Amino acid sequence: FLTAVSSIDTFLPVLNEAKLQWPTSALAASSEELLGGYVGSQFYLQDGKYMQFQIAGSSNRCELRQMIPDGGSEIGWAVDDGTTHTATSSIVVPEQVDGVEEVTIMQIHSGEAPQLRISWIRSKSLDGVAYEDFIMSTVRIGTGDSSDNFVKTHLADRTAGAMSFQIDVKDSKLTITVNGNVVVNGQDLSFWDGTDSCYFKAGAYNNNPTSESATARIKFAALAWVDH
Repeated sequence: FLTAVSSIDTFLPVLNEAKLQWPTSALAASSEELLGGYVGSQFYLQDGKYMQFQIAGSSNRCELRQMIPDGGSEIGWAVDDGTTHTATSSIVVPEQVDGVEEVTIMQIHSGEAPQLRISWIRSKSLDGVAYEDFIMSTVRIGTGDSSDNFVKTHLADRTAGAMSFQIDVKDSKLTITVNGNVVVNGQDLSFWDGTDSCYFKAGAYNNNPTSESATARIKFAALAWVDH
């Protein structure tokens, strides 16, 4: 059978601080439900150790959304609140099925927009360099959809093995570390000063697939939100 992620202890700390959105942002299961054995094809314990997310369809998701711990409501923090907000993970990104083109695996999001997406991307050119099968950051420095609103960075090429991530926000600046290596340091987030509705997300958010049936699949070996 499909084993529930909460059947082992590894992910209980983060499940106590998250709700699960699936298959859209409007349909969710509570932290209490996650700790209480929530399971399905979209979210189950794979290989006895991975919190595996699976989703098909354009702009569908299976994604954890940060919550106040111990049954609390939605969290909202600010990039300039003085606190350090940190999300860490260890992720196995398997080879993706044909038709899956981009999968957002971690975010900083607010009430109205994504400050940061970390995504696996099948193919994209950045600053006149074509990359394939890679991990990218997209940071919003504005609210519009023209390219000047974003800073996009090649972080790493996808590996067969687990890849660690750390996202740190402090004093309106962002640092991203991948496999222990800094890949973005001190990126400005001050456009978002005063936005007090920010929160972390992680899982699988399927962006711009070429087939509605192709299932994105992301395996988390570890995930944590922490505050300092």
